[PDB]
Amino acid sequence: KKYVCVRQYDLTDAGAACLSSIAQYYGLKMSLAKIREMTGTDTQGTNAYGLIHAAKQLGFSAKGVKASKEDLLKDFRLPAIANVIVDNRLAHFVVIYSIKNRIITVADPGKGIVRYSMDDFCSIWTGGLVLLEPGEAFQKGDYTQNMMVKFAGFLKPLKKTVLCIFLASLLYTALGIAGSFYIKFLFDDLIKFEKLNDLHIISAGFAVIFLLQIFLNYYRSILVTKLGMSIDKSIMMEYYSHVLKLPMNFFNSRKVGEIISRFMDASKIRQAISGATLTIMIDTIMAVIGGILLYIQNSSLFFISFIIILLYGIIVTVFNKPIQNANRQIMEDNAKLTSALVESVKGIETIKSFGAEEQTEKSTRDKIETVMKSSFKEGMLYINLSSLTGIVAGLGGIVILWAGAYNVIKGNMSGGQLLAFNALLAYFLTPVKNLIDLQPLIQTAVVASNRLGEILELATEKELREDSDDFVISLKGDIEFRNVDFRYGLRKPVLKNINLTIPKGKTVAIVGESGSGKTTLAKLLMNFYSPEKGDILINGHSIKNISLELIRKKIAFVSQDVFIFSGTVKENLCLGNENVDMDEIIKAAKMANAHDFIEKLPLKYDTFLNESGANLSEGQKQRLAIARALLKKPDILILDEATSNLDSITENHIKDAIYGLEDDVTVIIIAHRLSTIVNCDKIYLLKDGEIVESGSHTELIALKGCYFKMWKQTE
Amino acid sequence: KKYVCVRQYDLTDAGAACLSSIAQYYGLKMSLAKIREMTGTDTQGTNAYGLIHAAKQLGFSAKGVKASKEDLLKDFRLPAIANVIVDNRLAHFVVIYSIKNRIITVADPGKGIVRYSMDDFCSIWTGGLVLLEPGEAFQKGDYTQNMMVKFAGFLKPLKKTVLCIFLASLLYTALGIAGSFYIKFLFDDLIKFEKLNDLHIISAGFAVIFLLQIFLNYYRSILVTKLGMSIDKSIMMEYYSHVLKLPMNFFNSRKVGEIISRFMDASKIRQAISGATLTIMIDTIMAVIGGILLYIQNSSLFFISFIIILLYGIIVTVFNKPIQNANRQIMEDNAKLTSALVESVKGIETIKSFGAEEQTEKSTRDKIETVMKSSFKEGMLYINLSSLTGIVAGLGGIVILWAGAYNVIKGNMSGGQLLAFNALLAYFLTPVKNLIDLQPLIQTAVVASNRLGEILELATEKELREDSDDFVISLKGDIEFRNVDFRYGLRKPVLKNINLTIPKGKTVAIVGESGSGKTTLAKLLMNFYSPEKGDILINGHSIKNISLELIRKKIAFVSQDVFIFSGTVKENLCLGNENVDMDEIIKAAKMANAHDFIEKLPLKYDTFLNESGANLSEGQKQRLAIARALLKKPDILILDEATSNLDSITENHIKDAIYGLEDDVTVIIIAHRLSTIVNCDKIYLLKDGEIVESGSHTELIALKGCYFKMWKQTE
Amino acid sequence: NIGRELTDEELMEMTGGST
Amino acid sequence: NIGRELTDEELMEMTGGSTFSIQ
Repeated sequence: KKYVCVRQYDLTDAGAACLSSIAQYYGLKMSLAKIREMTGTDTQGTNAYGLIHAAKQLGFSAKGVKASKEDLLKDFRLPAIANVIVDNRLAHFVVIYSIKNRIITVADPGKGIVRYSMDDFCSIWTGGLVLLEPGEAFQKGDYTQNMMVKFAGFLKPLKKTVLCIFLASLLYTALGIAGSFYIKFLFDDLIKFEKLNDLHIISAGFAVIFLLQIFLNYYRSILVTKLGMSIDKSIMMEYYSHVLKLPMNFFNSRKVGEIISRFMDASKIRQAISGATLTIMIDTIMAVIGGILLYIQNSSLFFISFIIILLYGIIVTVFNKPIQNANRQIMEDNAKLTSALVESVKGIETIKSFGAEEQTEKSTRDKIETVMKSSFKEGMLYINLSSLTGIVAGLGGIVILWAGAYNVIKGNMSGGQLLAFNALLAYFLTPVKNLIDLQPLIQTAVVASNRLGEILELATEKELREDSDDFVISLKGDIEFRNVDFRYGLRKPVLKNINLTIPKGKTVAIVGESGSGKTTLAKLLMNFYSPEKGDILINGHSIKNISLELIRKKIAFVSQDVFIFSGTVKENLCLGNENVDMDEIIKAAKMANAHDFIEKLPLKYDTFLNESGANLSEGQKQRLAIARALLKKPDILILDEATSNLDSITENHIKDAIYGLEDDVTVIIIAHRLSTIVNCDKIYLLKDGEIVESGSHTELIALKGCYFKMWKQTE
Repeated sequence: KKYVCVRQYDLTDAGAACLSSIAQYYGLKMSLAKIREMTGTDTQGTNAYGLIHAAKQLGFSAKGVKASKEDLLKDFRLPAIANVIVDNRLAHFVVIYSIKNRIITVADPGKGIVRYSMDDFCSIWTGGLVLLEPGEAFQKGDYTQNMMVKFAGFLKPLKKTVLCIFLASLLYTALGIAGSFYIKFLFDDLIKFEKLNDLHIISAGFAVIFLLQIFLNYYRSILVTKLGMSIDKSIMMEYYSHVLKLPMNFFNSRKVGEIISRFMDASKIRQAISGATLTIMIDTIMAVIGGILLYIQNSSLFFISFIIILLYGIIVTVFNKPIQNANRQIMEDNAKLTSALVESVKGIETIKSFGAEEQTEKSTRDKIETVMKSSFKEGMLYINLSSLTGIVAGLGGIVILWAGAYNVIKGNMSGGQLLAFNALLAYFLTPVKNLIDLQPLIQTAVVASNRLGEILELATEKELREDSDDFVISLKGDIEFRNVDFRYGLRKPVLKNINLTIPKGKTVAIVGESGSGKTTLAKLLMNFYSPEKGDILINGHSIKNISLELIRKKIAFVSQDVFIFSGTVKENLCLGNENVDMDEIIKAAKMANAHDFIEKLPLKYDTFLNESGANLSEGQKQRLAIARALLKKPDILILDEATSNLDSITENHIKDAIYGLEDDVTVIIIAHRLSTIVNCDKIYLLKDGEIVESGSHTELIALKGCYFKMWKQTE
Repeated sequence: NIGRELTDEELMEMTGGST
Repeated sequence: NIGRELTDEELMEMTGGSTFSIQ
């Protein structure tokens, strides 16, 4: 069995690639996005426990061993996963294949396969071994499908356009090969006998042929543009729609730019499928027709032209890898410089304050020098490639003219025939050049296709649920939690065994120490996530049995870190609910005290706002959030004062709103400050992911629990 | 006097460009960065008051007039500054030049010059007129210098390399023109008489000539790369160093990306000057030598080749503008899409919560369709340009072969002479093509050169000050403020008349309502800014007379929004002060309680920190800030609890540090929460940029002022 | 002049490149 | 096996490596 290495599509997924690589090595090909979901790859990174759990889930018998400096012991079956350190900067996971006498074979998912000297690797690695072995439950299979053929589906409806492009290209080629015989007719016939009338006619004939050729080129160029855009739009929009349908777990796992890189990826995959469809259709025939014509003209000169193509092929194929290696190394060194410049600019207050203007400059200079060195090495490789292609092309041209003249002198072919042959090389070399210059595009394309298709194969949020919505129409009732444990990924559980009881139409407060566990307990109640151990009952009915649509439509969640999308204030206020009458919006708007700042706007309701409400102050912003919430007319209203200032000008307006609710609807407040919640009915204290004590303020203070100590620590 | 329009180099500077444009129109050319500094262009935008003040400062007699729908009235000075609205989205400033019978000429600094119909403009504009007129004090001048000649200075030390490149290029051309006569010698001499020995010799001769030519190309290519990198490095580093030496005012005015855009265009400046210098040196001679050789060969065919170049010149020059217009329009429509995608992705919690998955998709699709439409229009213009260049080139080739054969038949030139002429076109058209394809690069280069050079001409922070440091060596003493007014730009003053008194070695607290004015009053004390009205006295000596170096080195400022640069913890802790012994660092480290989390880092002290201490906890990051501060061993320690959570686990460690100070050094705390500051000596209340009441907690509560109401509002 | 005058505040209210 | 075994916490302590890229 040959060594297999899985490449990193994202930056954070290191261990996922290693487990996938070993999984492939033993003969089980699985989608890397699914293994990413299994291992629980957070934005921080992958825990070895996460890898062991994911392995144990696949049926691999595996254990996490502390690295021993003596790893030369025979009975340590490979392949094994050992976490190295990349140049004393970040922790990294790498796959060990075979520890030889002194050389260690390591199929680094960051960069292909590499072999280190025992002493070197032993200096690099932390040492944290994960030993895996298949134990009956493991079964060989192929669960990934070829996504390149899946994305070919969008070429099915555009058959006419493809065929029209193919005919246009074919007829362009035919007029090209026909038009290239002008010099022959010129030198052999017309100039020899000195015919004028014929020359004047033939000149116009070839001129008209060329005018029809450039017209077909123009028509083809328009159709290939339209086809390209159409497939590009189709793929981009198909991907975007699928992402939105995925659960919050997907969005917690990955970063923002990590998701949008897929759009640029989508732009690159389209190019490859379009190129593959056209090039193969119009060049594999064009090259053959050209080659046949040349082989008919003269054998010797054709076999010289074949050698020119062969040598060009070899030079490009041998130079293809180092250029991509240098390119990657430049993009790394450039990314560090731009990161350093942003970091240096963001905190100039500090640099100025410490008078460190010299050191930061010296640091930046060293990072520029590094980029220049990397740039120069890539430049040198391009110059070397350019020069050698230059040599081949030029000597090819001269030696063909030499051999041609020799064959003409010997009386094998006529004079003009050589110039016609020299003309036809344009229609023989160009196709095969274009055909050879496609392999790097296809390789980076298949990468992109897999990178994108793996995300398109993920199970949407709607499909993960089965409901019984006709059985319970209303929400309104007592909300309770039973043994509700929760963990974000495969790390320490945020919430352990929890028991709650929220009676209908009472302002219940959840206070605590950890903001994460507090905000998590809200985000859980809406059923964004699902707790592994325990369950949550609304009105004596499991949330898992209620409609997702109704749940999210009937529950309002007011976070202090509110988001505002760039639009019109009026439209922005009632987003997601169209056919809403202004008469409601203005009634709701009053409750938040929108008007007061809304009237000072140029347009009352149609004022345009800056990205993330840049022109809007925090105090006004939240009122837009409350106005959004109260418009919903929900059964549960979940407030948040988490990661807040609490200026005490908004608290009055929150009280004005909470009084303004005027229904038997439940209000859940999550404010760390005890001064705000004293008036609430039941105050629940979240301590280390456990509800310790519950009840009214007076009772909790009277009992003298943890709440008493916190309240005495307050004032 | 012809109409003059100043272009926007940055996004925010609209009014600055309009005032500069009118200033130029009357005949006073001033650097736009200086006018930006005069008008006080904040990151938000330019206030009309700012423009009027800036105008009044230049000596222009000007007034702000509320727009009247009837603006067809004669006796209003033209031109005038009227603020329009761009498609009901953002507020924009535009320059009115001539209000004709119904057409209004408006030299839009966003996009060149445009003319609107009275009714249209009248619908677009808010209407806010600023009427300007020179009133004696105004004087015509030219205060900007040509920065393109300033940046040519970096080409002075690299004379040898330029001259070596020039000789290599000249000798390449010479061997090129010599090597292009092979086909003549082949068709005329060798093939006619059927000489073999001579053919075999001449073939090798031309082969060796080509091998020397490609070798000179290789050598030139290496030298032009080295020269390019060298000038690029020089300009980039020269700019970076100058930016750091500028005062905080410069960094408050502009954004981050706004500063690094100069770094990205430093490349295109260098690229343009370098390319333009070499092109003129090696092509203006190459084209002439080629042209002379052709004019010697045959006059008719040379004048045909001249027409081909002329027509190519006309087609490129007529198509140059619309392509750039389409390009700008694409970059706009693309920037909106990517912004919309980020906005849509950042708040998927909200979209999911509201079930607005359909609307956001429909919105995105409309933005993709817009980008596709813009892309298609630019594609169409490129296809049109490509096609017409195609027609000219091809018909040029055919008609030259036609005329050639005709001239050969008539017995004006020999056969091979035509093929030699066809070969020499390669060395005549290429230079003049390259020479004509330089005008767009030069124009965008001169823009960049001015954009960069304007920043390089700004007065550095050190030059704006005169000191007397030998008169006062120490800082330690009573800190007082006298009538200290302050305004960020030309807007409402943040601080009005202020009087303070901070006695040496007492923990004085500044509490208030506005966080901006509070943090501003600290940033002022360090002398980042300078107050217009009033002054600040340390130890009975004006801060303006003390050394900048000593001031910033002797004052520590601990902000809650602390910045951490990616490096080693140990190095990061003592940034700006090298030759610092670890024995101090570890003593300081203890005072912050660094150790407790420092020991648990993988490497004790050489842990590589993630970007802005992402891996490190907020609490952990603060302790590093205090450790950084206490390492300085300052005379004033300025704390901040502004835009904070105040978890109450850090307060203990702040008290541990403040007790650990153990000197007669002043501590200034700025905490909005009254519970923390009660123990302080003198509590100063900042109300609407005014100190209302000052003294001890007990006295302030006993007096029953604004503090009493705030304290009763607390608890 | 011959136009409707403005206050130094409303001169401070007019903005360019803002909303 | 024949190696120094670790607890389930120490498995949770080991972390994977990011890398730098275009943005």
